[PDB]
Amino acid sequence: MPVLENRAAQGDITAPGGARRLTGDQTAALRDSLSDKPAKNIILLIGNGMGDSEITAARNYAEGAGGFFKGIDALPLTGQYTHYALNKKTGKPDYVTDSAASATAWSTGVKTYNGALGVDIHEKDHPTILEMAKAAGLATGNVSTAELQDATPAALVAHVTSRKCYGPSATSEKCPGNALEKGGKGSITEQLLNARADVTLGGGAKTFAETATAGEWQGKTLREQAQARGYQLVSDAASLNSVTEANQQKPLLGLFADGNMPVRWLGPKATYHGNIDKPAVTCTPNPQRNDSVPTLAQMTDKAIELLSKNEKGFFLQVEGASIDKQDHAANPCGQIGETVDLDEAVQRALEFAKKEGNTLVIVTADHAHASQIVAPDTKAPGLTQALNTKDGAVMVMSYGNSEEDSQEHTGSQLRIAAYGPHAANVVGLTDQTDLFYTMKAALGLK
Amino acid sequence: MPVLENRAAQGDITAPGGARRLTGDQTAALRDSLSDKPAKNIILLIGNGMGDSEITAARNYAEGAGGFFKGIDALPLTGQYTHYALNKKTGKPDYVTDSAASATAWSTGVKTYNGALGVDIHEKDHPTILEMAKAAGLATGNVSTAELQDATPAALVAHVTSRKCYGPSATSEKCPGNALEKGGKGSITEQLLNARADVTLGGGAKTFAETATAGEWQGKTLREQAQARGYQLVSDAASLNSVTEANQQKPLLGLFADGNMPVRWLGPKATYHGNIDKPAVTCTPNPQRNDSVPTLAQMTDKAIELLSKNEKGFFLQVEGASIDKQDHAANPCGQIGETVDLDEAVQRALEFAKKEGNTLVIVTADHAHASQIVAPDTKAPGLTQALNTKDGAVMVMSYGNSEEDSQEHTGSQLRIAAYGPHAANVVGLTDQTDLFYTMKAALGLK
Ligand SMILES: [Zn+2]
Ligand SMILES: [Zn+2]
Ligand SMILES: [Zn+2]
Ligand SMILES: [Zn+2]
Repeated sequence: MPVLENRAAQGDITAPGGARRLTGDQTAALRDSLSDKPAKNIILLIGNGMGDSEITAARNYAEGAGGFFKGIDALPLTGQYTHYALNKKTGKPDYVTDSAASATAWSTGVKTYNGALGVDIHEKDHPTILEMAKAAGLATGNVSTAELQDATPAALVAHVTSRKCYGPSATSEKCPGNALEKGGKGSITEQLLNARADVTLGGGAKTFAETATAGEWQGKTLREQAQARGYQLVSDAASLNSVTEANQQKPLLGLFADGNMPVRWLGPKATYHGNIDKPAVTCTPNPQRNDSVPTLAQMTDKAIELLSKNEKGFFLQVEGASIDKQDHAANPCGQIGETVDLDEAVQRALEFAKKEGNTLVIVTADHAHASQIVAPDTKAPGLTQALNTKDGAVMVMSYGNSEEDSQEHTGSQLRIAAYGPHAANVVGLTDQTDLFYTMKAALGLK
Repeated sequence: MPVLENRAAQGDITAPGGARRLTGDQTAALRDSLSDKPAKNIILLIGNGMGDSEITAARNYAEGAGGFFKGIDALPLTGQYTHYALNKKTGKPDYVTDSAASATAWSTGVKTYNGALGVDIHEKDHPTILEMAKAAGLATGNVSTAELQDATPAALVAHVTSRKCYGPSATSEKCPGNALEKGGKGSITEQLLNARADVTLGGGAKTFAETATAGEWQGKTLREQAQARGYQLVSDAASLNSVTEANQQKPLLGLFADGNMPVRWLGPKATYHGNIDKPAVTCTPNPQRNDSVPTLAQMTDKAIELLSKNEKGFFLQVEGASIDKQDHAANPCGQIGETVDLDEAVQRALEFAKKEGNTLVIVTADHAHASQIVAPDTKAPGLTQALNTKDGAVMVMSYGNSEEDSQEHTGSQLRIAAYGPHAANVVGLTDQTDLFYTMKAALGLK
């Protein structure tokens, strides 16, 4: 099964045929891309808030308009999928979802209300793909650049009525029914420790400092509980690379930051009339970002290495979280940088998948975001910024769907790409819940 | 080759598996969708400004979130393509294109500057797919709901340095080098009369009232010239349906409106804080619409009928023009209505294509637009409006990328879907120029 080796403009963009991305007929290539054989492994790459606009903006800046993302754009089978949520009261569609509802959708196969994790509109728990993979004996990995308590990684191991219920404190207030001291299954963090994924890497060290209000580990901090339960704790790249094995007997838990991990690129925030009043911006690498802090690609590579030891197979979810966060903050450079960051992780995954031959790789987003690419001379009512691209040309980005604090998500259907066995199930129009069934079927989970 | 019969949510959106659009594995279906055999005909449906957001907004309103457009969403092979233009002076990419540059891209295979029609950045003419089809003996059709002088339909038959050069008057001022009395090929309208497509249907009657400044038909109106050249003039649905044949000896020219044809649905314009201050809107059919005015689907159906008589095959471009125009005017109902209107035309095309077996059908857009679907309680800086959907729920649309007069286009890559021989060439990431080469190859044009 081939990956798109190169879909960059083939020559001089000015001359006829120079902008082409295809060098010949693709029919044969696609035929060789189709297989219904069972998938032994599944790697799901999620670009939080990475809609088509985000991909295009990032490509334009980093690779040029005629450029090509060796990871993100390399997936041969493409399609568009819907991700609408539900109104808790009415049960009718809520056109603009959040991370909680969307993550729950692909991880459980049931739509839900914004803010919910692993539960439906009746607050009934729903088993997640990870829990199912684990039950079947497959290795499991949950990786993200955000706090491990954030919606996307949380949805795989937690079932709470509200995403805000990070640890003991918040749960007692926001999710009384889930609160341990009130007979519930516990907070997101507690349920995370319970679910026991073989590999869990990301940020969110902060919440682990809290103490359990009940249970066998009452009074101890969630960090202590983790150690008492056999988890291997890692806080930096050096130690991460030192891990030789990860399994149910010795699960890996890597906390590389108190909150969200560091952003790759720094840049000023978009401003009112920023494209006409202020100069064009050139993103600059974040000095904070460290050799001590592993990149998403490094975490992804280590995860695959450890998970691949399991002869039965594995399920791994990787998330480029800050694309969304930076989009909210109207920061082009941060947003774009995180997309480039995710691209590297996709490459690592695709490399392994190409060699393995029985791995389904999927790259998609939870929902669309605010950012739009607009004309250089645009006078918009929101936040704008001009950027110096790899093409030596200026690109203007606009965020104009909110006044308020952050920029809002949008309900537009978006790209979903895949490679490997059962990838055909992402072509055409599908729903986010279909992804659950596709992954479940590919893995032969029964 | 199968069309997606039904990709609507299969059941109760509230229950697990109820939101699914798939009922089983799609591998076999896709295999049966792949063919490299020659295409005898090609029908290209263009939704002007119909990016993924536009499709989703229209679906949500008209068919419900879990709905399914029997035309637009029915195409099995999907992908995303780039449509950036070029800066005339530098030759570097211009991330946000207009209709002229984008239409020229798919019709000639060469990138160009915004505003150009059938010419590159050196103002050199390049043969269009229509001209090539005609040269090879194939029947040709150019259909649009806009003025026939508008960029999209014009790009197929005209070569001018500026899209503004509608007729004699504008050309002498804006396109001196193209002006007939100055030795040029003439205005868009004159070149259209020129090009002599077998079938041309749309609006733009107004410009035909002008008089040629030179040539064999000097002093006569372009209307008179058309008649003197053998064109069959039609101004209404009744007369249109009366046409039994259309060919080079008796070409059809249907002018159904002075300017752009009537919009399908009426609704108020979006306003500042429209979603919170004003009530939810329910679109209403335009009384002006007319049994006397043929719909896009009717024009499409008649076109296919006449064009299908040509044993050699045919090329037909159909354009839902007002999607873009209404998007500019920040009018959700007009925009959505035109998307529904286009969907009907796609259904007619797909129906014929399914029966014929050797027809390549492509549905895409020239560029992305401004509209975004946002949360109900959103406080945005631009124009917003709440709409009562088929789901009995509220959807809010936002236009916030411009302050002046019309909302701007956006550079986001967008959906391209196809069905039939050679459709595989639209899957994955491609460029708008690739479409030219795909159509050329499919038709075996040499
Ligand atoms: Zn999100
Ligand atoms: Zn977000
Ligand atoms: Zn356009
Ligand atoms: Zn436009």
